[PDB]
Amino acid sequence: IVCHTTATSPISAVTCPPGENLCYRKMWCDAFCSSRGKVVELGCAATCPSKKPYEEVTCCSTDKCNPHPKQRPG
Repeated sequence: IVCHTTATSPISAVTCPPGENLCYRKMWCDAFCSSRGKVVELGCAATCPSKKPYEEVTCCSTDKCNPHPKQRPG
C-alpha cells in the first residue's frame, strides 16, 4: 500500500509488493529515448533497493511516486 500507479505494466494503484509503504520506481525511457515513454518499472520489489542509475530511477513512499503519462485508455 503506497505507490498507486505503474509497477509491472499499467497496474492500478497495486503499490507493488509488501514493504508496508514505498514503491521502487524505475524506468521511463525504455532505453531508446525515441520519444513517448510508457515502459517503466516502478513496481516495487521489497523496500526499494534503489537499484542503479541507468535510464530512469527513483524511490518514493508517500502514497505514490511512480505514475506515467500517455499510457493507454485500454
